[PDB]
Amino acid sequence: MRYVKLPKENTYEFLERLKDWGKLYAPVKISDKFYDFREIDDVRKIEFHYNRTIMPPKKFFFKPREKLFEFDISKPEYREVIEEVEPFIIFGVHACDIYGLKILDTVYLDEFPDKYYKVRREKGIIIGISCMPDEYCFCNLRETDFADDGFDLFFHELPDGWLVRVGTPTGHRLVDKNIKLFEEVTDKDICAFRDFEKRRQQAFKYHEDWGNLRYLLELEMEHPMWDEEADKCLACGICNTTCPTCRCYEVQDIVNLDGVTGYRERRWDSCQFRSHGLVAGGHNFRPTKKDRFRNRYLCKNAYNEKLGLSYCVGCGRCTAFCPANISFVGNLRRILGLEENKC
Amino acid sequence: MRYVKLPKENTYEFLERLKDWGKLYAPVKISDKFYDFREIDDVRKIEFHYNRTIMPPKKFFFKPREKLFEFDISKPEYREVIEEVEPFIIFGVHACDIYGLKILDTVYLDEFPDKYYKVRREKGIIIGISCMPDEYCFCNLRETDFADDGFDLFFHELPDGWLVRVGTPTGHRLVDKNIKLFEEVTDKDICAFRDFEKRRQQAFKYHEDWGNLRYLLELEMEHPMWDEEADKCLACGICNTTCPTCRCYEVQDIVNLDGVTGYRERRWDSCQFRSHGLVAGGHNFRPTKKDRFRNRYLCKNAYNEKLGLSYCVGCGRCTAFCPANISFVGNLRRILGLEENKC
Amino acid sequence: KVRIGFYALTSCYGCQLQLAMMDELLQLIPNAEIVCWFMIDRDSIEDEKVDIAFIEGSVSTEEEVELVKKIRENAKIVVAVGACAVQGGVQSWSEKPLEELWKKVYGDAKVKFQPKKAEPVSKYIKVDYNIYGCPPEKKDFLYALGTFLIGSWPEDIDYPVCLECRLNGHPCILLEKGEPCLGPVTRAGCNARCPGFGVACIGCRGAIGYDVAWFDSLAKVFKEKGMTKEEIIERMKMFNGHDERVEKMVEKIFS
Amino acid sequence: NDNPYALHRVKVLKVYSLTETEKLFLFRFEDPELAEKWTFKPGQFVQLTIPGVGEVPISICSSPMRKGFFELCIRKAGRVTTVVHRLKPGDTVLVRGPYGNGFPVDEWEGMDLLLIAAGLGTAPLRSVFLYAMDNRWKYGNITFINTARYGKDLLFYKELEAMKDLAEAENVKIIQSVTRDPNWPGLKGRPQQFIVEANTNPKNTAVAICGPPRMYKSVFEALINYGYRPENIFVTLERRMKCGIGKCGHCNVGTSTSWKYICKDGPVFTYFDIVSTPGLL
Amino acid sequence: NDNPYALHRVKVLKVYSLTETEKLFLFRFEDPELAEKWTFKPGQFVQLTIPGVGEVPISICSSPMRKGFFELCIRKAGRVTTVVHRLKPGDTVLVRGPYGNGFPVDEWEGMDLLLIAAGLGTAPLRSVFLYAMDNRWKYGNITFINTARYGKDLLFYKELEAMKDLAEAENVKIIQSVTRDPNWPGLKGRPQQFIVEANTNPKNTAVAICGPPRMYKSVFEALINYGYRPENIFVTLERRMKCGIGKCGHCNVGTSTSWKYICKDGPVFTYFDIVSTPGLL
Ligand SMILES: Cc1cc2nc3c(=O)[nH]c(=O)nc-3n(C[C@H](O)[C@H](O)[C@H](O)COP(=O)(O)OP(=O)(O)OC[C@H]3O[C@@H](n4cnc5c(N)ncnc54)[C@H](O)[C@@H]3O)c2cc1C
Ligand SMILES: Cc1cc2nc3c(=O)[nH]c(=O)nc-3n(C[C@H](O)[C@H](O)[C@H](O)COP(=O)(O)OP(=O)(O)OC[C@H]3O[C@@H](n4cnc5c(N)ncnc54)[C@H](O)[C@@H]3O)c2cc1C
Ligand code: SF4
Ligand code: SF4
Ligand code: SF4
Ligand code: SF4
Ligand code: SF4
Ligand code: SF4
Ligand code: SF4
Ligand code: SF4
Ligand code: SF4
Ligand code: SF4
Ligand code: SF4
Ligand code: FES
Ligand code: FES
Repeated sequence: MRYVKLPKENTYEFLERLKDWGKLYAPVKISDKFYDFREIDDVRKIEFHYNRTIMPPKKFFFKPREKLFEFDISKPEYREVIEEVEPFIIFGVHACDIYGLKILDTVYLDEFPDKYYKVRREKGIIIGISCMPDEYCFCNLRETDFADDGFDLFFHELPDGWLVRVGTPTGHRLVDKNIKLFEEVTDKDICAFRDFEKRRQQAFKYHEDWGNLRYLLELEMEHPMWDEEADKCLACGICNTTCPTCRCYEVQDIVNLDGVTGYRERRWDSCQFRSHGLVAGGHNFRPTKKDRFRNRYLCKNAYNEKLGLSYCVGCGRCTAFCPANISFVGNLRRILGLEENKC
Repeated sequence: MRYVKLPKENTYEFLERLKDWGKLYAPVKISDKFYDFREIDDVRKIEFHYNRTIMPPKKFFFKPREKLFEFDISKPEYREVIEEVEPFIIFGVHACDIYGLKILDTVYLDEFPDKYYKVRREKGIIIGISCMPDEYCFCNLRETDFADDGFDLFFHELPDGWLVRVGTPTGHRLVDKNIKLFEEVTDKDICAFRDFEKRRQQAFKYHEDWGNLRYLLELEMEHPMWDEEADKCLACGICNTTCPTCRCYEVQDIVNLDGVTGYRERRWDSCQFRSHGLVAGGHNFRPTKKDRFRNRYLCKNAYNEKLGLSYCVGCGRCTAFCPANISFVGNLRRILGLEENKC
Repeated sequence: KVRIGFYALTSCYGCQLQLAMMDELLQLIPNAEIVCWFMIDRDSIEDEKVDIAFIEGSVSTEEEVELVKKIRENAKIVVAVGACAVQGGVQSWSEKPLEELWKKVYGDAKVKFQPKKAEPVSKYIKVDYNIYGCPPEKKDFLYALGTFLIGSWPEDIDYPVCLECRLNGHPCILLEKGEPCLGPVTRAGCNARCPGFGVACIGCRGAIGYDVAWFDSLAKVFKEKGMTKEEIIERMKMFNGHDERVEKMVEKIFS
Repeated sequence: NDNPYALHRVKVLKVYSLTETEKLFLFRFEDPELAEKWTFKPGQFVQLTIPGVGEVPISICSSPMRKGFFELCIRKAGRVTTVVHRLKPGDTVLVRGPYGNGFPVDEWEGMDLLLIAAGLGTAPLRSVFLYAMDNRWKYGNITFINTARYGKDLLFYKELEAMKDLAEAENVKIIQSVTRDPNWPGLKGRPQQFIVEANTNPKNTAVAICGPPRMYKSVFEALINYGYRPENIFVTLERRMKCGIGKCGHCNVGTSTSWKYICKDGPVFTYFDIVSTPGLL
Repeated sequence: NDNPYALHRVKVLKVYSLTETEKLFLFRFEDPELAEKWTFKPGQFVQLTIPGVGEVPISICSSPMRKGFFELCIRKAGRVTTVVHRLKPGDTVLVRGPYGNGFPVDEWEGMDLLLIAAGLGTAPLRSVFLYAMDNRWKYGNITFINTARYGKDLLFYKELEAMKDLAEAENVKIIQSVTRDPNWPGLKGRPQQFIVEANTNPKNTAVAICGPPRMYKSVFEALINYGYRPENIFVTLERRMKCGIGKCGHCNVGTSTSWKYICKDGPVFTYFDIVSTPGLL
């Protein structure tokens, strides 16, 4: 891959020339300390250094509220409502978010390729940015700190600019078209990039191995910690609706006033809601609140053999955005015994 | 996965009853401090605790010296020499070796399945043992410390016996046939297993995150450390012939004394040998010794997207069995900067 | 054509007006016939047998009691619309006796008719399906009316307002400023109007049924922000006033 | 074309009122191109879609050799099922393709089969029984045990009792027993009480079980106590499904060690899978 | 059948002494089923095997439409190829199936092609030239530039000069030039300087290059200086090969970031792959 140096006086110029290609989605301020991917109109409002987004970048490919079909009851037919989408450039995707998008690609493009997801994944440019760990981020524990594939551009921050790793095609096209604004890297910036990476690795709050969580979690399925934390839990589904790797959704039918026209709607549904695991006769396969809580923990602590990564990418959205401040990493380390160590 | 406990007074009984299934390949001593996978007849000579084997367990599937075909020039025909192999049970495969076998499965069973490798991988039972890190193992750096799939029985050592994890129907049948010798685990042994795993994690010599070695390796291709270590290198290929994840080999034609009796022989070949990258006209694509040294380092530091693991599993055979005592992890950390700290 | 009747109890007529503010009501005329919508129709028959009865308003009169009993006798499927008809609404917020309220408001004056303490419709007659809200969302009206016209019935919703608050992307009030937002315990369908506009939810659609309304954890997180037990209890029961579960759930966490 | 959620049109040919709470339906796709090529494995389910109501899964209970036709035994226990029950022959319904892996009938050849059905789960076992009967040459003696609990709820009781003489002629022991009907003039006892009288040789027997998982433990214990091979036991379990293509996430079973999904790792499971991960039952 | 190292028997129908250092051969498989069912993509190489000596890779240089026949231009520069050079017509050798990814001819429809061949690499470019000639309707005007260094080293010079008059009537400007020898009565200069005369429109041109990689940098600079699109540039590189199915490990190209293997990731590469992975040249 080619390393192209972008001096800081040309970053906004490159973003303006990037807006020529298509719509730009970058993290902007929405509240006092909340970030979200909003569509860019004025480039100066983009916050380059942001902790995390309130919604993961999966909303562009796995839309939060999507109309699958519109139907007519008479002569029963379902018409798929799919619209052509121009190539959009998602600027400011963390490494953890990039791995989450890869995981959702392995979930949604496997065996049966979802058309709605594929049509939006084939026309998107992911630009990765080197994050800085705050008090919640633990992407090193789940091994999502650095990525090799999935990004067409990687903006690695430098003291005197931005180091751009192209990595993939069409990144070459963008860089070659705007090569007037770009420069060439030498050891001067390489040493600074290495020092920044060393500082980033050293700044993580947690540093321990999590090899045997998937095995030990089954031995301690009936821990009193589950009961206590579930009774502390509010069952609002925020930990899943903001999660980047939750594939679950709920399909509902809406029929108009005429009684002959309607549409089918898809939205994200969490485990905490009652009707996620319900069958006929009022039987629920995770009836109690602790049952659904443990189901979420076990499911996020599963193993994806396609790429060897656990479905949790360590973004920290679940622990940060939980109203009850239930620590995911604290609970999971207490499963290991780093907090109690009774046996 | 079921957890079945084997008390230490029944371990040799289980090995004897396992010899009923087929041939047993266990680590036995060949010299004062060298271990190898020799076919075992008397169970008492098996060393349960051993650092590493001189040859990786790939010799059972990827045989060292294998005859591919026997041919006859008159009426030109190649007859594949494949013999039926009874199901053999490989006892004592460490986690790093298990991941090496998985990597070789990805290499040799992708797109074009190698018949010789597949016929031997189908009829083999892998038994994993929780080894203890000596002053060479760095499996945690490459993330090959705990195995999820590939093994049938996982012998985790316990103070009162051996904890057997079963992850396949073959292992289930094997355990259930001799369930008389087996017991059931409770928290008493689970806590001991937890303590043993904690000690194993804490006993590693190296603990650092090898995140950006692949990218930084290309930036420092011109390092003088390459020249110095290459001039120290002896070019004997021990680091590759003992490596568990080296897929390279050499194909040679041997013709009998008169007319028509040939065999095509396949043997493991290394980068350091001159004729590994030679083309016509005396042109070599890695002519100098440092070129082949760097080629080996870069190739072992490649990325396998099918598994997410670098091809090196961190077994430490290359750094331990090197006669010149050229460190591998030392050189890599010199490139990474944890050993030099210059720029 | 399905025979549909809208019977008005003591209410602000917000539910009927919202049903009138949607332009899709023009398409309901071809597909169904209205027997009792007095605010819209004058020739309405107040005692005709109907198929689906949309009851609006709370029960605060003996005349309303006999009216809702007549509705139950003269209707197959009875639909309670709005918080007033589903859980008593804001008309049942005060726990003081009816005589106390009468003395406070009207003093010693006497009227010919007989008043009554406000109660939900579920206390007198068996309601089958509900359309939650205050006023119910036009989405809910469309959904319930269309499902009834098909020949099936809408399902009870168990997801909180936080679902639409997190889908739309509105910032969380509770995690940011700690205001008393009743999101995690009140059913969705309003598309997070209040947290979208920056005001805390006030239980606009009522507490989640099927015993999946964990008031204890929400009371705990309100207490961690500094609210007193009585303040939290008063913040709840604004629209969930006649819910016997809330007091026990809060006193459990404040035991 | 490439849309995985896409459906196909199918019309109900004949309705058959099976019992009070169940009904049997006959289907044939409107498109001849789909009808001439549609095929399935015994055990795979179909995402039946009523327009404007919802999508529900029903296991196919027909013979795969009969191309262009299949049967769905549906019970009215909820909203979509209540709407389905009102569907008359000669009406339209959207049906999605087969999903999941059926019973391993391809690996089964010649060995004796113990098909033990309990409660509602008779439909996949009815399908495998019809498949085995349509190719009776490549199988040994088979025993089909269908059980219920209210007596009248013996699904396909008339069809089995009509074929009872021919089954006994063809080395087939079909047994129907009730669990909570002492007054019913028939066989009383649990399915475990009747699998002890199985004609199948335990050394060379494959077993298929379906129905409520609360009797799964008892039937497993009874089968393993008689020397039947645990490597040849296969069951079917149901969870909530809304997609059938592995993206809904509702049908999640197992633990962190083995987190199976039924639409892709079933619904036909294995005995060591059942006992390996607790919580499947 | 499933053996990946399996070979097929083939008879050399006719030998043709192309030059002093190269020789052209015509092949046809002995098995009629293999002969009729065989096919390949323009650019895929073949593992020619002399019994008792070894296996060598030679790129196919024939039109894939002509089933059952292919040509291999081989030069004698070592042991196996010296043994090959003594093969008389009608003799039998062993050959393995086509390997690697050929030139993207299927995506090259409707635009002009610039085929620049240097040295030995004319054979795959000859194959794509013949494929384009046999499918002239799918392609626009083409320019086949074949170059050498000693005048007599021009491969297929007689065939190209014979077709030159006819090719000029089909918007085909085939150009031949030498680099070192001035005594040859013909075009002189490096292959780069003759691409300024190319008739292909740079906005809508795909370019294929083959031969020695030392001139690759110069030809890349010349192509990019004339406005030709870098996204439509494809080259061929050779390394040591002994298996062709990804297990030999000898044909490794690139760095740790991009470690390609030619038999699976080529042998036809892309311009951005070449410039983003140093060491390929
Ligand atoms: C693999 C499989 C095979 C089945 N085979 C048969 C069969 O052969 N015969 C038969 O009579 N029934 C069968 N069922 C059960 C049948 O699918 C349910 O009775 C039906 O889905 C009830 O839907 P409902 O809308 O009426 O229930 P509601 O509770 O009103 O709806 C809940 C929704 O959950 C989903 N769901 C998925 N699985 C179930 C389930 N087991 N129970 C309830 N809801 C479920 C549906 O989308 C359903 O609409 C099968 C179920 C599964 C999972
Ligand atoms: C993809 C590809 C396409 C080729 N196409 C042609 C073509 O169209 N025409 C042509 O004349 N030649 C072509 N060659 C070159 C030809 O294959 C070699 O000259 C041949 O392998 C020489 O074998 P040798 O035993 O005489 O060389 P030696 O050096 O004596 O043997 C070394 C061995 O290395 C292997 N090998 C693989 N690639 C090469 C290579 N490039 N050079 C040398 N050995 C190699 C062979 O098994 C060979 O036997 C091609 C090579 C490659 C890799
Ligand atoms: S967890 Fe890591 S990758 Fe994710 S936002 Fe935080 S720093 Fe970035
Ligand atoms: S965000 Fe916290 S309180 Fe809400 S459901 Fe998740 S764990 Fe429970
Ligand atoms: S945690 Fe819950 S919502 Fe998220 S993927 Fe797992 S089952 Fe689905
Ligand atoms: S479980 Fe929590 S930390 Fe893990 S991916 Fe989901 S939101 Fe992020
Ligand atoms: S690297 Fe050492 S400690 Fe790690 S699995 Fe291999 S042998 Fe065991
Ligand atoms: S073992 Fe050591 S001396 Fe021998 S080739 Fe390898 S690095 Fe060189
Ligand atoms: S290090 Fe050398 S011998 Fe080992 S796989 Fe790589 S190229 Fe082959
Ligand atoms: S490179 Fe060395 S440490 Fe890595 S797998 Fe090979 S022998 Fe083991
Ligand atoms: S439910 Fe709400 S909108 Fe309707 S009448 Fe009562 S207070 Fe007004
Ligand atoms: S603002 Fe209110 S409704 Fe929105 S997420 Fe927070 S608690 Fe839920
Ligand atoms: S957010 Fe709460 S108060 Fe506001 S409209 Fe919705 S339910 Fe009513
Ligand atoms: S069937 Fe949808 S996720 Fe399993
Ligand atoms: S051709 Fe054998 S490894 Fe590439």
